[PDB]
Amino acid sequence: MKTPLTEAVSTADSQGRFLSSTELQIAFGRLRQANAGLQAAKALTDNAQSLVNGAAQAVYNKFPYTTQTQGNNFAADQRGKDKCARDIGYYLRIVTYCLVAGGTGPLDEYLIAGIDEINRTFDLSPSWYVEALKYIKANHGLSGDARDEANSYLDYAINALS
Amino acid sequence: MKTPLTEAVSTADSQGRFLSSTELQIAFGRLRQANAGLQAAKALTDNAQSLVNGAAQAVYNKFPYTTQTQGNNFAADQRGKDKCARDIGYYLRIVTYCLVAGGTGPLDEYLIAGIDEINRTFDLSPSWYVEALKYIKANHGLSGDARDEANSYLDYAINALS
Amino acid sequence: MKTPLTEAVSTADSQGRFLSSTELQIAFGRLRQANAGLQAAKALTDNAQSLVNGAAQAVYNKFPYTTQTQGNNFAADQRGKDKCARDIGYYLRIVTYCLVAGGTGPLDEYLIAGIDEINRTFDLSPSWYVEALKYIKANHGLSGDARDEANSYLDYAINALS
Amino acid sequence: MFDVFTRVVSQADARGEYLSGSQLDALSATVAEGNKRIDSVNRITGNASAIVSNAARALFAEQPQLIQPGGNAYTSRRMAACLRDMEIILRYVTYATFTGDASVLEDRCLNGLRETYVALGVPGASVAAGVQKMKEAALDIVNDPNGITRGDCSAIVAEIAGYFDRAAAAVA
Amino acid sequence: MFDVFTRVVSQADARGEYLSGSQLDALSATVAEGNKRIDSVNRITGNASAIVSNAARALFAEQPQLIQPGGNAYTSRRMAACLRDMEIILRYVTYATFTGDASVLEDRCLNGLRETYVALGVPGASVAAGVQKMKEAALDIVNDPNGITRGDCSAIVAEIAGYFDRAAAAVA
Amino acid sequence: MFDVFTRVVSQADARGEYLSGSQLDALSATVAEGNKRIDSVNRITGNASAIVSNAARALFAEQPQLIQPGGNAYTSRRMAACLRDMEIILRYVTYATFTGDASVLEDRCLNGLRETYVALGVPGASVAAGVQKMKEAALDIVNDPNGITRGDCSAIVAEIAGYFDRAAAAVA
Amino acid sequence: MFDVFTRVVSQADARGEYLSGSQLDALSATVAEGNKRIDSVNRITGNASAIVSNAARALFAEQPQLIQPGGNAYTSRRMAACLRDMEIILRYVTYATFTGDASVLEDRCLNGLRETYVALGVPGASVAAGVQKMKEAALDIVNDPNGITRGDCSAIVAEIAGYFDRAAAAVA
Amino acid sequence: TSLVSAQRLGIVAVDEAIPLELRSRSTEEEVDAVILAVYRQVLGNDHLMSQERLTSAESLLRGREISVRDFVRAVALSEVYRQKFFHSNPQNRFIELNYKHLLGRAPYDQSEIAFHTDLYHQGGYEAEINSYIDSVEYTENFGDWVVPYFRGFATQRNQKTVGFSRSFQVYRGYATSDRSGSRSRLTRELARNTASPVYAGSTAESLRGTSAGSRNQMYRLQVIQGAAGTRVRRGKAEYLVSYDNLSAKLQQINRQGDTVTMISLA
Amino acid sequence: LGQSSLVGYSNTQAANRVFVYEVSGLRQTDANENSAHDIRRSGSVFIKVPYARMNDEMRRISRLGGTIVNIRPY
Ligand SMILES: *[C@@H](C)[C@H]1/C(=C/c2[nH]c(/C=C3N=C(/C=C4\NC(=O)C(CC)=C4C)C(C)=C\3CCC(=O)O)c(CCC(=O)O)c2C)NC(=O)[C@@H]1C
Ligand SMILES: *[C@@H](C)[C@H]1/C(=C/c2[nH]c(/C=C3N=C(/C=C4\NC(=O)C(CC)=C4C)C(C)=C\3CCC(=O)O)c(CCC(=O)O)c2C)NC(=O)[C@@H]1C
Ligand SMILES: *[C@@H](C)[C@H]1/C(=C/c2[nH]c(/C=C3N=C(/C=C4\NC(=O)C(CC)=C4C)C(C)=C\3CCC(=O)O)c(CCC(=O)O)c2C)NC(=O)[C@@H]1C
Ligand SMILES: *[C@@H](C)[C@H]1/C(=C/c2[nH]c(/C=C3N=C(/C=C4\NC(=O)C(CC)=C4C)C(C)=C\3CCC(=O)O)c(CCC(=O)O)c2C)NC(=O)[C@@H]1C
Ligand SMILES: *[C@H](C)[C@H]1/C(=C/c2[nH]c(/C=C3N=C(/C=C4\NC(=O)C(CC)=C4C)C(C)=C\3CCC(=O)O)c(CCC(=O)O)c2C)NC(=O)[C@@H]1C
Ligand SMILES: *[C@H](C)[C@H]1/C(=C/c2[nH]c(/C=C3N=C(/C=C4\NC(=O)C(CC)=C4C)C(C)=C\3CCC(=O)O)c(CCC(=O)O)c2C)NC(=O)[C@@H]1C
Ligand SMILES: *[C@H](C)[C@H]1/C(=C/c2[nH]c(/C=C3N=C(/C=C4\NC(=O)C(CC)=C4C)C(C)=C\3CCC(=O)O)c(CCC(=O)O)c2C)NC(=O)[C@@H]1C
Ligand SMILES: *[C@H](C)[C@H]1/C(=C/c2[nH]c(/C=C3N=C(/C=C4\NC(=O)C(CC)=C4C)C(C)=C\3CCC(=O)O)c(CCC(=O)O)c2C)NC(=O)[C@@H]1C
Ligand SMILES: *[C@H](C)[C@H]1/C(=C/c2[nH]c(/C=C3N=C(/C=C4\NC(=O)C(CC)=C4C)C(C)=C\3CCC(=O)O)c(CCC(=O)O)c2C)NC(=O)[C@@H]1C
Ligand SMILES: *[C@H](C)[C@H]1/C(=C/c2[nH]c(/C=C3N=C(/C=C4\NC(=O)C(CC)=C4C)C(C)=C\3CCC(=O)O)c(CCC(=O)O)c2C)NC(=O)[C@@H]1C
Ligand SMILES: *[C@H](C)[C@H]1/C(=C/c2[nH]c(/C=C3N=C(/C=C4\NC(=O)C(CC)=C4C)C(C)=C\3CCC(=O)O)c(CCC(=O)O)c2C)NC(=O)[C@@H]1C
Ligand SMILES: *[C@H](C)[C@H]1/C(=C/c2[nH]c(/C=C3N=C(/C=C4\NC(=O)C(CC)=C4C)C(C)=C\3CCC(=O)O)c(CCC(=O)O)c2C)NC(=O)[C@@H]1C
Repeated sequence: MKTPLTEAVSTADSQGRFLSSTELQIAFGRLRQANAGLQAAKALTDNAQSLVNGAAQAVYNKFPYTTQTQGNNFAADQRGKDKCARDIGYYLRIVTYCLVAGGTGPLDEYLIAGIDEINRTFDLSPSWYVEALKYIKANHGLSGDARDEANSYLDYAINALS
Repeated sequence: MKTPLTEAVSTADSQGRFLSSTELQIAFGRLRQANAGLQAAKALTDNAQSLVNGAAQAVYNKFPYTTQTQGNNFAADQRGKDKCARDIGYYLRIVTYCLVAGGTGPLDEYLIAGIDEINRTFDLSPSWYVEALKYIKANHGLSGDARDEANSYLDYAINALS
Repeated sequence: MKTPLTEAVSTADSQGRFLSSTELQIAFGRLRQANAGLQAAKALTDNAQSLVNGAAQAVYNKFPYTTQTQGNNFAADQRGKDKCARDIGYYLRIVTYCLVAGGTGPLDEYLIAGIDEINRTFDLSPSWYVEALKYIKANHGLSGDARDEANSYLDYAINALS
Repeated sequence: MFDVFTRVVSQADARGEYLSGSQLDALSATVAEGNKRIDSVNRITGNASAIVSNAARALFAEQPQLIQPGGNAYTSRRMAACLRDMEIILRYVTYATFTGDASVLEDRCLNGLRETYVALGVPGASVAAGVQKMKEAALDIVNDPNGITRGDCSAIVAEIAGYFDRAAAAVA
Repeated sequence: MFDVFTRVVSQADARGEYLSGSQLDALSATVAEGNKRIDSVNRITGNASAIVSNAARALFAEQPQLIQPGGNAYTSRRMAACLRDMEIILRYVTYATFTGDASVLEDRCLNGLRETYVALGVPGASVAAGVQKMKEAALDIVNDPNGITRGDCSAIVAEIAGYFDRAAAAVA
Repeated sequence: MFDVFTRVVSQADARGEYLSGSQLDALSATVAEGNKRIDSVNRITGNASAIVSNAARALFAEQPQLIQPGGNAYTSRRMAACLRDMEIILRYVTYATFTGDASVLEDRCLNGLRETYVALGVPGASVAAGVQKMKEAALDIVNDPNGITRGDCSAIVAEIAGYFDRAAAAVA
Repeated sequence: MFDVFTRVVSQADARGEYLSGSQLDALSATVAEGNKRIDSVNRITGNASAIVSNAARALFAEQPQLIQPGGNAYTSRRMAACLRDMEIILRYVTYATFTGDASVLEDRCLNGLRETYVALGVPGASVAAGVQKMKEAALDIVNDPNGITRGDCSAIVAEIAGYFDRAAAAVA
Repeated sequence: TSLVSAQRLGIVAVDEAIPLELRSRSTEEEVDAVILAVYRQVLGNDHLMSQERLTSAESLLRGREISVRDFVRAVALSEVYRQKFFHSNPQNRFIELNYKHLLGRAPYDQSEIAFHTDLYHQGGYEAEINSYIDSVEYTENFGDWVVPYFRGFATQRNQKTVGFSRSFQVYRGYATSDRSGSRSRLTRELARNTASPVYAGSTAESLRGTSAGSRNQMYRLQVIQGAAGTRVRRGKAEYLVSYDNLSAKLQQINRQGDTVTMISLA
Repeated sequence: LGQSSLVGYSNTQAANRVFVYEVSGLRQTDANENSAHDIRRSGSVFIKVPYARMNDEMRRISRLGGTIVNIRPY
């Protein structure tokens, strides 16, 4: 999992070196960020139910056929809506992990690695989840460094799906 | 040349990755550090001749035989004293580079790599330079982060010699 | 391209071996198939426009939002409808190459390798193309060996897309 | 590679000189632009896929010879290689922006790239045209005043554009 | 590499066209020749050792300077390397016959062989002569009317001769 | 490899839960200690060569069988290896201190170290004694109150002692 | 590589003839000189560090620009490399002396060395000067009459001097 | 390692091996030696039949048309390598063979297995083989001109300690080969990120005295056990039993439902 | 020569292409500080590369400070 602290050691270790000022600076950079990330995680967590519900609704509005067409990959029944809300919940939850971890590591490990195969195997449009992530970006109400770091992870996912 | 910024890009490049929040945090940690390093660089530069002259004399005091014994590797004549002051000047100047760069890179590139072969070939004792670097740690009059970063580079050089 | 004859030689060459009875049987297997493949190619070629037009309309019928939604990736304007027909024409034309060559070689080389990246980048649903390929399977009118080989290539593409 | 700080160091060591007060002050002025530099890097990165694909769509619309049968970007494999190259070049431009020095772009991306395209028959001039469209999209992204502390980024933007120009010239 | 079929495909794809009726019929004509093609590959392959060994003896008899001390085919390693090269060329000619296209022979065996022999000091002209002797024996073997369903193999024999000529022309 | 933050994250994901309020606040507390952590890492690193050579000297003085002829740290090659190992362990201890999690030390350095030393015939008990010696010196160095903003480093000191203990336990 | 013997054999084989009686006699004279050749190799080898370090010291004193900041032998890595090259050349000179043929020196040391230095910006003329100083000290060491059975070594000294001159010319 | 340990572990010959480099203007003998060394290393020391040699690739190397690294890759991609190590082996056995043959080490962690299984599933055999030879690890240890050699018995930068212990599972002695497919001895310890005791050379030996039965032989049974009788104190156990009691011990272990992981003479 | 072996087993038109890289200036850097083998030539060295490995070799050279001075089709 990529985070500033694990990347610092991995690099130092691959070089067979003690940590130096360069890695200490990496740690300071982590500290400057960490509290804002933790607050971002808390703010997203508290609002998660509303964020997840609004995102699924946003996807259904942008892609009405998903709630009208029969098929295992669509949300025309409650089964599909539950799957969809669950998936969006996964994205949001793992994004909170990235804010806690201070890096995309959690997205890389838990969500992004393999998502292309899943979306093709089960015929899920990546554009659906892009729209959900857009919604969360607009409605999470963060500001400052919390908004910037949270948006970086949301954009990282959007870019991986795009 | 190990610095936070280059190491950040080196790591991302080896992964074929755009820069992410992890690397941005590395940048902030650099920005938090840079001004103290630049101030440390200035203070050391302005006091360079004093620091170098004192460090040289400290070596002569600690190792009196280096001013009494004949031989190319010693400082019994003006030739050897000049060489010796030059060497100490190299350590101090390059240390200032490390403070400017924000990492050991300049010490690694310009001085540390191959130092053992030179000292063995020309029969120069690492202990002489350790003493010189200890003097500089004891007399540069730095405080706070300037002192912390500067001592790390001096200690880095000492450790490489030990 | 991957075809019975080139694969036979490629394998033989890697072993530094003259062609043996095993490769001759591969050639006989190709001959058994060639005429039916050439007949399938001519039949698909002659009805190319009808197949391509029909397949394109089949996609529109099954995915009506493609002709109703504004966007670079959709066929709501003449531009997209022309892109779409071109694309379906590509699938059809390259499939005829496979029948001529006697393998998936042409599909692999010209269409399939990289198709995942194209569809992701340009937000094209692979389900669209699967539907177009199914239409072609249902309307090419082949029978016997010609039908079996053609459908294997259509299914090969379908499997690649899902 | 070099960054903005080590570029100055290497020049000073070649002369055997401490950095002057003017050089330290200039690097201190570099530090003061640091946050804007990070913002520009972050903004380009968060829009990487859109920058590339939009630039690619516009390129192929301007130059339909590239995608018609027989064109250099025809077939999925070549199209994907083309998109990949656009992404690569943008990635290394962000690297140069992040380090504040062109060396990573020149040493690791543009090194032998003109020769690669000639040997392959990639039309280097069309690559340059593509890079230009990514430059124009990227700068507007960096310059967007919405949702960010307001300030003057024209210096960083100018530096970014030079990295795009250097990449464009390297192939064209 | 191309075979007879994919050679036409690649050209058609480059133009974005379906194969014409004329092209398909040409390919159908090739199919009709398939059994003769297979027999010719089998016959050359079954006699490969004799074709090489007889061709080499005949070449060293006409060109004794090759096998005198200091000659290019002198010492066991060079003689063995020379015999290997003859068998390699014959092998790739049978690949080309089998595929019905010269690309395997040209891409893998011949392209660069002239330059390689020049650097080694291998006499390219003598190699061509040996290729000629293998060609003559190989064509006689293909044409042997005994033990095979009688028919006209003139077209396949002309193609095989062309492949030998490419090989000969590529060394000298 | 885990750090203090990702260790908690990984457990949360396995449970399918967001981090609770208290878990985030515990992480806030870890952030509050970050400066002390960095200082500890910086101090051990800065004294690395002395910590190893002092601990090494003391070990061989207490256990002269190690350096006697025929001993396991006798001859230059084995002495060098032994000194290298002490530095290796110290280096991985500082890594664990820096990350706030033992994974780097356990996965990369300690796992298989016992089997390695048993296989080689390196006396693990002796290695453990050396680690204990480095432990005490490092903590004294970390705990030195001179030249540093005064505060309470008891928690960090305990954590670092823990990592040293893991290494001592591992090698026997 | 060749040695003094296999050099004659290889020429003989290309002509397909036995070594003449005078060629065998000449090799016998070479054998009669074997002990002096061994002594010279041993003497240079025994003093290799001194030969290298003294010549290097003499070179930098004669050519101060090399070691000024920005000079080619400035920085430890470059100085280290420079000292290594001196030793490599001296080592290969002794190899040639040991074998009695220059082929080892030319093939494994000097081949490509001028191009290497030109590409690196190493001053080849300064290298040649350092090789001259090594040559001078080596021949004095080889001719040192003390502690060795007395005899005339002028032939071997000339042969060695040639190898040094070969090295110096290859770079300058 | 040093004589004192290498002698016990049966790796003296590995320690004294010298990397073999193909130099400019090499002789015919030196090329021959290099070709032999590549075959020994990449094919895991099988007896190589003359019919299996890569005639053409050998010629190109000898002609300096391709580098040593190219020739290693030619052999790794050959049908000989495939038949020996791929077509009859499970994937994880195939992967550790590639690590031994091409990088001269044992796999460090389960994620290496996962990476290479994914790569094979994605790009097939050629992409899998090329990953080893094109890797940073290959280029920095052997470059283009040095034949690969076993490295697992020496401390490498950026290795895991368990690489040393695991080396003894994939390197079984000088007079051995990877010829019989089979399963990996590393599966469990990779999957669970653990290590196993090194029983190699003469380290498997244990004292007999008067307690080793009629044949004076002890067998070492390594088991994984649980409490499904007397209390179980360790989930991993070893038993030393004489030949005469070996059947009884197996039956005891079997009756308890415990798993035998390894048995060998002691 | 070399194409027969350099081009792998892909049997693709794209992969059936070899290019001769001319590289110069390969020298010691921090990138190859740990490299276990010696650099023998810093002048022009020529490297045959199949199309399928052009990305890798270009990255390897560039990561090692080498300059790609020319690339020629085989
Ligand atoms: C040109 C690039 C645009 C612009 C930039 C700009 N940014 C700031 C200030 C800040 N930007 C950041 C950035 C981040 N904070 C984070 O936590 C992260 C996520 C990892 C990022 C990328 C920060 C920390 C600051 C400083 C605090 C602040 O908000 O002021 C400025 C102000 C000047 C300064 O350099 O500090 C400017 C000008 N502004 C524009 O108008 C351009 C469109
Ligand atoms: C010119 C090449 C000579 C020639 C050839 C020739 N062959 C056939 C017909 C056949 N040859 C085969 C070959 C094989 N059958 C096998 O099982 C194998 C072993 C693996 C081989 C090589 C076959 C199957 C046929 C068809 C059936 C038959 O027995 O004839 C012909 C007839 C035309 C045709 O296309 O079939 C010809 C002309 N004939 C000559 O006179 C040349 C000297
Ligand atoms: C136990 C570890 C000892 C101890 C530590 C301690 N340190 C601080 C505060 C700071 N320490 C640093 C460290 C650095 N600044 C740099 O620029 C670098 C070089 C890369 C380093 C290593 C910093 C930045 C701070 C904050 C500013 C300050 O100077 O105070 C504290 C104070 C509490 C805090 O959390 O910051 C403490 C307690 N103090 C002791 O007495 C122990 C022996
Ligand atoms: C010019 C080179 C100087 C010189 C040389 C010289 N040496 C000998 C004779 C011998 N030298 C040796 C050498 C060795 N014996 C050993 O055991 C080893 C250690 C591995 C070495 C290097 C030997 C064996 C001999 C033969 C016995 C003897 O001592 O005579 C000679 C004498 C003639 C001869 O060719 O043997 C000479 C001339 N003599 C000088 O004056 C030069 C300074
Ligand atoms: C001073 C503490 C003691 C001392 C010094 C001394 N040094 C030399 C010679 C050299 N010193 C260096 C060192 C460097 N060169 C570099 O480029 C750098 C890195 C930037 C360093 C650190 C080198 C390479 C040499 C040899 C070449 C040269 O002379 O420049 C000498 C003379 C040795 C000789 O044989 O000429 C001396 C005297 N000597 C003492 O006694 C002091 C206590
Ligand atoms: C039709 C089923 C649906 C559809 C099609 C559509 N496609 C594009 C754009 C492209 N199509 C391709 C495909 C290929 N290019 C090739 O070379 C080959 C292999 C021979 C294939 C299969 C590509 C690469 C593109 C992008 C580049 C280009 O435009 O040429 C578009 C436009 C996308 C855009 O952003 O411009 C469209 C509309 N769209 C629908 O809605 C149909 C259901
Ligand atoms: C897109 C706008 C244009 C285009 C591109 C195109 N490029 C290639 C092939 C290659 N491009 C590169 C370049 C790089 N690879 C790297 O790793 C980096 C440095 C990190 C760079 C700059 C390389 C090396 C290749 C060849 C190797 C490979 O593709 O894997 C192609 C394919 C050409 C072919 O014949 O296959 C294409 C299509 N083509 C256009 O028409 C656009 C103008
Ligand atoms: C025999 C009729 C003539 C002859 C041949 C000869 N060739 C060589 C050396 C080489 N031949 C090749 C050619 C190839 N190698 C391959 O793998 C392939 C397929 C891609 C071909 C076409 C090569 C590469 C070499 C050089 C490397 C090697 O020796 O194997 C020699 C040896 C020359 C020498 O050893 O110096 C010889 C003798 N020589 C004659 O005189 C005949 C006219
Ligand atoms: C004598 C010339 C000067 C001197 C010696 C001295 N040596 C040490 C310590 C060590 N010496 C060695 C050397 C070896 N160990 C080996 O196994 C072998 C190879 C067979 C050798 C050559 C080692 C490894 C040590 C360190 C460990 C040990 O104590 O054995 C010391 C003490 C250093 C210390 O810190 O304890 C001393 C004093 N010192 C002088 O002043 C003499 C001029
Ligand atoms: C010193 C306190 C004791 C001692 C040490 C000793 N160790 C070895 C050999 C090895 N040590 C290791 C350990 C590691 N290698 C790694 O890469 C890592 C970090 C990831 C570790 C922890 C290994 C693997 C070896 C074996 C391989 C190698 O030696 O390179 C020796 C050498 C034994 C021999 O016979 O050569 C020694 C001497 N010995 C003592 O007596 C001290 C108690
Ligand atoms: C010293 C008298 C002069 C000098 C030397 C110098 N050389 C290099 C770098 C290299 N030298 C070589 C030469 C060889 N490598 C070999 O393996 C062999 C054959 C066995 C030879 C002859 C090479 C290949 C290099 C480059 C790679 C490497 O350094 O290992 C340098 C360093 C150049 C740089 O920029 O780092 C130097 C300084 N320089 C002087 O000024 C003296 C005149
Ligand atoms: C002959 C008297 C008996 C016999 C032998 C036999 N051995 C093998 C296979 C191998 N033999 C070895 C042995 C060595 N390889 C080495 O490198 C060394 C020296 C360090 C030795 C001693 C090896 C490693 C193998 C396996 C590898 C390989 O076979 O290539 C076989 C072949 C078995 C098979 O084909 O499966 C045979 C037949 N067999 C008898 O019946 C005789 C009693």
